[PDB]
Amino acid sequence: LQLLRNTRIFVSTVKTGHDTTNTQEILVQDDISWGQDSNSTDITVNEAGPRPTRGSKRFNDSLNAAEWSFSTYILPYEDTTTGKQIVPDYMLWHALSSGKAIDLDGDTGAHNNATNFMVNFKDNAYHELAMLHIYILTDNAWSYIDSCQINQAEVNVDIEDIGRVTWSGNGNQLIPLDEQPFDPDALGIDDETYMTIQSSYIKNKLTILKIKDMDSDKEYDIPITGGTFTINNNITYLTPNIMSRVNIPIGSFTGAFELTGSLTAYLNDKSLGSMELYKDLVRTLKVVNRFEIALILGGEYDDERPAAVLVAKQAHVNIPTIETDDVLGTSVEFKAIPTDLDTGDEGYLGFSNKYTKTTVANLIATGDGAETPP
Amino acid sequence: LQLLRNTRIFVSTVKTGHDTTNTQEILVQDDISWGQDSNSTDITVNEAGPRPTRGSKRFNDSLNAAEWSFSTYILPYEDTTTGKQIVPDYMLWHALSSGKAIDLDGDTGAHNNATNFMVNFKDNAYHELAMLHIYILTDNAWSYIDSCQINQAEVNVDIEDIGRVTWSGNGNQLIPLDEQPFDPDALGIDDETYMTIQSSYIKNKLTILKIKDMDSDKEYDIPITGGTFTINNNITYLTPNIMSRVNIPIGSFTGAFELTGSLTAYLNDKSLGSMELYKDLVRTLKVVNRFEIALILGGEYDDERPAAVLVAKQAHVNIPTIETDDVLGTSVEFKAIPTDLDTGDEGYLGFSNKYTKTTVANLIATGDGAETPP
Amino acid sequence: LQLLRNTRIFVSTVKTGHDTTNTQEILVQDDISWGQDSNSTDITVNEAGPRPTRGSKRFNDSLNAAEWSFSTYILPYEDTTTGKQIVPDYMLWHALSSGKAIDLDGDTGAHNNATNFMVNFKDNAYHELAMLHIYILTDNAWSYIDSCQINQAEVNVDIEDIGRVTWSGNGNQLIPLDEQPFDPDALGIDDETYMTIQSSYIKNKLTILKIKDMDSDKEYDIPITGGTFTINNNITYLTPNIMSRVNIPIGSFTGAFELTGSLTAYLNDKSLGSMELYKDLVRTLKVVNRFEIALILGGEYDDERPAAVLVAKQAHVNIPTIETDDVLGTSVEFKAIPTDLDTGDEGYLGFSNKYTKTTVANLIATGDGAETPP
Amino acid sequence: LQLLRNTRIFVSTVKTGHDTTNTQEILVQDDISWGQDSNSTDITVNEAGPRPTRGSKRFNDSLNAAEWSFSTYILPYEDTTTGKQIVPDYMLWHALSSGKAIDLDGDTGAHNNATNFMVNFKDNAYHELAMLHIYILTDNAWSYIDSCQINQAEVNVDIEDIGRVTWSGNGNQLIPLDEQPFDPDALGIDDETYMTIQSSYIKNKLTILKIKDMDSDKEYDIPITGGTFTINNNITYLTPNIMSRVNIPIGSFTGAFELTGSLTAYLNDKSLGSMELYKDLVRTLKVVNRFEIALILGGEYDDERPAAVLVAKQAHVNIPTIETDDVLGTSVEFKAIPTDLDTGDEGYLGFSNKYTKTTVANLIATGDGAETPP
Amino acid sequence: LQLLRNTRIFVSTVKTGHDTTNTQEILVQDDISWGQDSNSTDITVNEAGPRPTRGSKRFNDSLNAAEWSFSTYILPYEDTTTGKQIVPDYMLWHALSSGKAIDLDGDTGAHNNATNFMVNFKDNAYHELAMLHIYILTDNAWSYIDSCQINQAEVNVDIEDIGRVTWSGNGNQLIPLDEQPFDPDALGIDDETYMTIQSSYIKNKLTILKIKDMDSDKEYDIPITGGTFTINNNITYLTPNIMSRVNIPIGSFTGAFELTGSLTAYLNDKSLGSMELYKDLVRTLKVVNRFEIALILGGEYDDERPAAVLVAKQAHVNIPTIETDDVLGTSVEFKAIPTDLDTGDEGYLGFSNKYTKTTVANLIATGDGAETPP
Repeated sequence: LQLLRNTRIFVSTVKTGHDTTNTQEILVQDDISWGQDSNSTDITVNEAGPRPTRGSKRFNDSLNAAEWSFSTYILPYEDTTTGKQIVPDYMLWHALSSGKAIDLDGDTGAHNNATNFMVNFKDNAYHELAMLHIYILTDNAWSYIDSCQINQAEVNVDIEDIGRVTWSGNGNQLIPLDEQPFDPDALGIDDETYMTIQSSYIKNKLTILKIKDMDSDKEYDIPITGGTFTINNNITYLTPNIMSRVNIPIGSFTGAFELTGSLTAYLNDKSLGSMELYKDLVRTLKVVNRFEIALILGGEYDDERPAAVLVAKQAHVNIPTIETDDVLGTSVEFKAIPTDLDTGDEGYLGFSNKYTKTTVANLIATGDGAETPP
Repeated sequence: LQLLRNTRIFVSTVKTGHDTTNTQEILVQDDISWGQDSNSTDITVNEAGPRPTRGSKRFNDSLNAAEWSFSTYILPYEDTTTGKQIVPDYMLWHALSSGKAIDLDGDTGAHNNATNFMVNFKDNAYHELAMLHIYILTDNAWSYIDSCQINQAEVNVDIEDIGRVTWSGNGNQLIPLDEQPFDPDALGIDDETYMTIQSSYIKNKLTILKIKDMDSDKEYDIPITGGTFTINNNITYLTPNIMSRVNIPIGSFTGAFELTGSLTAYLNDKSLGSMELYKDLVRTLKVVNRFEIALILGGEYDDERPAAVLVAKQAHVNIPTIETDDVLGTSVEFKAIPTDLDTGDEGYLGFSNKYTKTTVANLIATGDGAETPP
Repeated sequence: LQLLRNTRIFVSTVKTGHDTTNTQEILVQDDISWGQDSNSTDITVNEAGPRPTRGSKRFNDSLNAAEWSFSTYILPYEDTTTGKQIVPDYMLWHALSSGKAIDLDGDTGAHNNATNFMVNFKDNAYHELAMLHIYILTDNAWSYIDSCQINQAEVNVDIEDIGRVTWSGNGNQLIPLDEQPFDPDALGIDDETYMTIQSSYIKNKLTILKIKDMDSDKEYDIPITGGTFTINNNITYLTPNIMSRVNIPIGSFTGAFELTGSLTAYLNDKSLGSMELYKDLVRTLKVVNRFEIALILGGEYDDERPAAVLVAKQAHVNIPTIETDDVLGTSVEFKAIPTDLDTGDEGYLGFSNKYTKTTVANLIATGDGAETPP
Repeated sequence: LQLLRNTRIFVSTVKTGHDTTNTQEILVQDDISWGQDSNSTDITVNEAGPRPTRGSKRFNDSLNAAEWSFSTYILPYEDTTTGKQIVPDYMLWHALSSGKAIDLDGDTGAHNNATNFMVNFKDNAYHELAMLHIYILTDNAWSYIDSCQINQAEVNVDIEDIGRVTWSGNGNQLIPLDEQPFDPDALGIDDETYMTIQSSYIKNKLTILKIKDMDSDKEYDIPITGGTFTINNNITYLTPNIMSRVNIPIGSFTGAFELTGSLTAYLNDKSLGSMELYKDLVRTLKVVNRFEIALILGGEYDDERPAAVLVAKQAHVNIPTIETDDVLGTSVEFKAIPTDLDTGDEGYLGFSNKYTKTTVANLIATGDGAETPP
Repeated sequence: LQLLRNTRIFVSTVKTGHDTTNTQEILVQDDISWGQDSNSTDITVNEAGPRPTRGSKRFNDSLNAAEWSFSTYILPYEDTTTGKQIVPDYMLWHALSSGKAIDLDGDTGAHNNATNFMVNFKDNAYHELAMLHIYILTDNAWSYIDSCQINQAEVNVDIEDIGRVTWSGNGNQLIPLDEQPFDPDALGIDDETYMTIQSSYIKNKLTILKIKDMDSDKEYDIPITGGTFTINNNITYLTPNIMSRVNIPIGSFTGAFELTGSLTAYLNDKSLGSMELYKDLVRTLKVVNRFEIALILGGEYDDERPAAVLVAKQAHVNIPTIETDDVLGTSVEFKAIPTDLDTGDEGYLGFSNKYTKTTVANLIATGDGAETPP
C-alpha cells in the first residue's frame, strides 16, 4: 500500500475547469517533500506551600504555513502547437515572474518565440504573487495545497551531475481530497513529448563563464570548478491570534526577492586569467565596482545545441578568497544590483535546445537572441 | 588493573544494616556512566599604561550535582517468598513512585499481587523524594553517591532490539570508600533466580497499540513502527555561595515531573486505519481533545505470556506529521493530562510474565488486571 | 571409532512420546554439516611510559545460533495407510509451510490426496515458525538441536545429476545426550518402503519449461540448459548482552521469506523461440511486466510418470543476459510477486509419481491437478 | 544453429552509406565478449504488529552502458592504393587518437607515409571522442552497438606468445537488427590481402629494450623477461533518474586518459647492467627523475624487418622491486609524464613491416623514421 | 649468473669486528624472501571548460619498512666449548627474548645448561628490542638490512613433515654493499658440527599433548592430528612526512607481543578422552577457565632422545568446534594469559637432544628440567 514515487504532481491556476492550459503535470525527483506543522504552548504553575502540585495543560495555538519543495531538470523543447520553445514547468516560472495573468508573448516576465524561452523580472514587485495550486496524487488518494506561493529557487552548476533546479515554497494549508478531482492521464505528458525530451538534456560539464569590467572595459577568461546561484523571495505569513479556538494563516507579504551567486575556480597564471582578476580586485578596494557576468549552462557552439544562459548586467563582485584545497582553490561571490532603486534587475534568463554563439551574443546584449540586437 | 565491567551496582535505602530487604543488586548494561564536576571562575585585570601586565588567578567556586545514569532490561519474575510478581529493580521504581516508605501491598505508588506488578503516581507530589544511595564496586575498590535522587526514565519501543529502560539521576556528592562496606555476594542475585530470569525477556516486536476516542467513542487499529516515551522530574539543586571557601549543594527541589510519548507508523488505507485517524485529527482542529492510549510491550495472547503495559486514560494528541521516508512515515506526539489540576495522572504501569488479554482488559479498566473490574 | 555416515537423522515435533506420527527419519547425503560457534572479545591496554606492559584478557561473550544443513532427493510415494501420495520429509515441508499444527487434508500449507502432494504458502506469515527438533545419532552417541527452525531451501535443476534439494537452518543450541532417547529402528524406514522408493526417482534431464505472457497472452517454447531456484526466510536471532556471565540466544524473528529463480538456455532462432522472447524483452523496457512460469522436473507424459512441478502465477522477468559460452548461452532471472501486498504468493508446489499432462494442466490452473479445475 | 565464431565484426563511422572507406572488417580472436546490464532495486516493508506481512516489489531502474571487448594481432602491411603502410584496424586507432575527422596525412593522431605508420596523442583532449559504431554478425542475424567509444587498450610483450592487443570499450545500447544492413563480403578483407598478411606477423621474442637517463646522460643494456603496457581513458556515462519509467544513458564524459607500463628482467651483473641501474635508482631517492624508454616489439635489424616501436620521451621510473623467483627476478614500473600540464604526452607509436635500425633512430628522435631527423 | 640458493645468510649484533661470537651463519630453506617497497601518490586536475586537459604528476612519498622472512629447522646440539646444549640460531632467539645484552647463563630470556636450552619472556616488555643486522650473500655480491627487528615466529606441528619454524621481521632499509665485509667461510659452520647435526633432527610424528584442568584438577589423554602455534610482536614503524624530499622510517614501536595456539584431533570415546573434554567445555560456559598445556615435539622417552617442549601454565581454552571431515575432526584454540597484568607469560620453551620423561616433568614444573624441582 502507498508506494513512494507512485505520487504524481500537478499545478493549476484554478481549482475547477482543469485542462492542458490551466493545469500541468511536472516531472519530479526522488527527494520531494511536503508537510504542515502546528504551534504548541505549555503552561504550568509553581507554588510555595506544603502540598506541591503539578497540573499543566498545553493548548494548540495555530498552524504554520505548510511547506513544500522538490527538484526537476531543466528541459526545453519545441511545442508543435505554436512552434516555439517551452519548458514543461513554465507555469511556475510565470508564477515567479509576476503576479498577473499569463502572456507568453507580451515579453513581460516569462515569454518565448520560435527560437528560445526567456524570463525577466520587470513586473514582479507586488505585495502578493500569482496564486497557484499544487495537487499531489498517490494510489487511490489525493491531496492539495491551498494558495501555494513560490519562495526560493536554486541552481547548482555542478561539474559532473546533470543540471537541475530546486524549488521551495509555502501555502496556507494542506488538505486531503475525498475523490478524484480531474483526469490523471488526459492532462499529463504524452509519449512523443518524452521522446522529444530525451534529447533535451543539458550536458552540464560544458558550462562556460564570461566576465567583463564596466570600469576599464577589461575582460577575463576564467575556467571554473562549479558553483551555485539562488533566487529568493522572503515570503512572510500573517496570522491573528485567537488562541481560544486555534488560528490559521490568512495572507502573505512578499518581502524583498533576491538574486545571488557564487563561483569557484583554480588560480590560473595566464593573460587575463584568474590571477590577473585576483590582483585587480585586491588592488582596487573600491566601495562599488560594476561587472557583467554570463553563465552558459551546457556551453555554446557555432551549431545549434541545447543550453541555458544566466545574465547579470550590473553584478557587483565581492573580494575573492583562497582556500587550502589540493590545488589553490579560489572562490568569488556576487549579487544582483539594479541601476538605481526602482528599475529592473538583471532579469535575463534564457533557455533553449538550439542556442548558437551568435544568438548568445544577442541574448546577452538584449535579453533576446532571436531578433537583431542594436 | 581495574577491568571495566567488573563494576557491580547496589542500591540501598540506608547506609548501614545492609541485607536483602534494604539493599538490592541490579543488572547493568555496558554504557553505565557517572561523574562529578566543579565550577571555575577566571578574573583578570586590564590597565592603560606603559608597562602592561597579566596577573590572573582562577579560584574553585563550587561543585555541581553529581550525575549518574545507566540502563537495564525489563524483567518480571515471581518471588518464591511471597508468590507475587516482582522486578529486581523495584526499589528504584518505588523511589520514583513516592517519597515515603515502601509498601508493596498498599496499592500506592508501586505494588503487586499474585498475578502482576503495578506502578502508579498517586502520592508522588512532594518537594523532595525518597532518598536512596548508590554503591559502585570495582576490583578492590568501592565508591558511592551520597543522597542520590532519580530524575529521568526513558523507554524506547524498538522494532528489533529487546525492550530496555534508561535511567538518569543526580546526587549531592561522589565519594570513594576506604574498605568493603557490606557483603558483595551474599546480598546479590543467585543462580536459580537467573535461571527463572532467562525466560522472562520481552519479545519486543510483538508490542501492540490501541487507541480510543473520548468524544465520539471511536476506535482505530494502528500498526506501529516503534516509538518512545519518557518520564521526567525536573530536579533542581540549591547551593549557597561562600566562594571564599568553596561550596557544596545542600538540597534539592522536585519540580514538575512529566510523562510524554511519541509514536511512528505507516499511513495505512483501511477502515478505522491511520488514514482515518489522520483525517479526523486534521479536520478536528479542536483546542483540547481527549484520548485513551494503550501500549502492550511484548504483545498479548489469550494464554499466559510475558508483557508490559502502559496506560494513558486522558492523553491529548497533537497534530500528526508526515515524513519523506521510503514509505510515507507518519509521526504522532502525546502528553499525559490529569483530570483537573490536582488529581492523579495516567499512572497505570503494569508488568508481568503471564498477562492474558482478559487480564489486560481489567488492567486497562482499573490499573489492576487481577481482581474483578467494575 | 565413530565412522562417518553411521550417523542417522530424525526430526520430531516434540521431545517426548516418539512414534511414527510425531517423529520421522530422513535419508541424508554425504555432505551433511552442523556446528555451533561462540563470540570472543580481546581487550588490551596501551600506555606511554618507561616500563611498557602487555596484559590482555579475552572473555567469552555469547553463543551464535547453531547452524545445520544437509541435502536429500525428491521422493514421492504412496502411503498404504491412507492411499495418498507423500514424501518421507513432509514434516519439514509442513514446518516451512506454516507455524501451526499439521493437517495434510486442510489444503493449507502442505496437503495431499489420492493423486499427488501439494505445498502452498497461504498461512505462513508469522513472527515465528513451527518449532521442530533434530536428532543426530552416531555409534553409541546421541546429540540434538534445541528449537531448530528452517531457513533456506534450494533446488538445482541440473542437466545430468539427479534432482535434489538442499536445506539449511539454525537452532538455539547443540546439546549432546547421555543415553538413547527413542528406538532407532522401530521409528525408521522399512525395507518394503525402500523397495517402493527405488522406482520413485526423478529422471532429471526430462525437465521442461513453459512460459506465458500476461499482457499479450503470448507463449514461447524454450529448451533449457539447467538452472536453480531458492526459497529463503531471512531468520534472525535475538540475544541480550550480559557478558559478565555469557549469553545465549532467546528467540528468533522471521523476516521476509523469499522465492527466486534463474534459468539458462541457448539463443534459438525459431517461432516463439528464445530469440523472439529476447527481442520482446529488450524492446519492452516496461517497469513491471507479468508472466506465468512452469517448471516440470522429470518432464511430463500422457501416461503416469514421476514428476514435480513449480508454478509461478505472477513472476516478473528481469532483462536477460548473453554470455560468451561456446554456443551463445543466455540467462534469465525471475522473482515471485504476489498480487498486492498481503495476498498469497506463487505457492503452488506439486509432487507425485504419476502425473499426466492433463493432470498437469489442472495443477497449473488451480494448484491441484486431481479435481476438476474451473 | 548459431555456431560461435561464425560471428564477424565490422566498424563504421556512420550508419548509412557503407563502403571500404567508412566501414572496415577486423579480425577477431576467440574470447570476444559483449553484453548489456540493468539495475534493480528491492523495496520491502517491516511492521511491528500481530499479523506480519511480506509484500515486496522490485522495479527496473535503468540500463548500464553496454560493454564490449576483444583482441587482435598487430598487423602492418602496404596498401596498394597509396603505397603506404597501414593496419586493418586503423579506424579504431584514429578513434582513440582524436575526436575529429580522419586524415592519415595531417600527422595529427594517426598518420602514415611510404615507410611506416605512426600514432600520436596531440589532439585528443576532448570532453568526447570520435563516435563509432560496431556491427556484429551471426548466421542469419545482426546486432550492433549504438554510439560505442573506446576506453582501454593493453599490450602484453610476452616471451613466447605472438604480440597482440586487447581492446575494451562501452556504448549506449545493444540493439539487434531485423535484416542485413550492408554487404557482408564486398566490404570485407580479400584473399590477396591475407596472402600479404601471412608475412606480417611479429616475431615476439626478438623484442628489445633501451633506456637513457635524462640527468647524467647515462644508458644501460637491459635484457628483459616480458612485460605489459596499457592506455586507458577513464570514460564515464551520465544518466538522469526518472525511475517511474526506466532510464537510459544519454552521454559520456572523457576523463583523464592514461599511459602506464611495467617491465621484468633478471638482476644481471654487467657494465651498465641491471645491477648498476638498480644501485643508481636505490641511491638516487630523488622525487622526480626523468628517463627515455624505447620498446622495439619484434626487435630491430640493419635489414628491413617487421617491427613495432613504443617511445617514452619523459617517463618517470618508480623504485624497482626484487622477487623470490627461481633466478632473482626484478620488476620496474613506469608512467608517461608530459612536459608541463597541457603539452603533448609521449605519443609516439610506430608500426611497420620494414623498420631498420637507422630508421628506428629517426623514429625515436622525432616520432617519424622516414624523413631526415634534426 | 646469480644462482638462487648460492645465497648465504649471516646475523650480527654489530656491523664491525665480526667473529664467531657476535656473528653467526644460519641454515635457510628454499622460500627465503626479502624486499623493500615505496609509497606513491597521484594528483590530477579536473576542469569544467571548453578545452579539457590532463596533466598529472605522481611523486615518490616515502619508503615502507623493508620486509624479510625465512624458515629453518629446530636443531639442538652440544657445544664442545661449554659442554651445553645450544642451537645455531640462538642469537635470534635472544633477540626475540629481550632487548638487552646476551647472557646464556643469567636464566633471563634465553639460557642453557649442560642438559638443555631454555627460552623465557621475563624481561622483554620494552618500547624497542635488541637491534640486529642481517647480511645476505650471493655470488660476488653482498647486501644487508639496516636495523632489522624480529616480529613474528610460527611453528607448525605437522603429522608428516619435519618440525620447522618460520620467522618474519622488518628493518629500516635494504642496502647493497660494494665489497666483501667479513670472511664468508671462517665464521660459518664447520663439517664436524653438521656431522653432529645429522642426528639432531626431530621425528615430528611422535609429538604428544598433555592437558590439565586448574579448577577440578582433571586431566585428559588427547591424541592429536597436528596444529600450530604462533608468537607475534605487532611491531610498528614511525615516519615523518616531508614529502617534498622523500621520507625514511626513523624508528619502531614494539606493540603487544602475543602467543596463541590451535590444535586438532578426532572425537574419541574413552575415559578422560576428547569426548569427555568436549562435554565438560560445553557444559561449563564459564567466562574464564584455566588450563595447563604441554606440547612435546618429538615425543618423550625414558631414554635420552631429541625433543622440544612448549609449556602453557595458564592458557584459557576457547569453545571447541566440530568439522565435517571424513572422521569427526575437532578443533581447539587457546591463548596465553599471564597471572594479572604485569607478570610473566607462559614463557617456558625447551629444546634438547636428550630429554627424558623425568626431565620433562621438571621442565614442566619449573621451566628447567635439569636441577631438582620443588
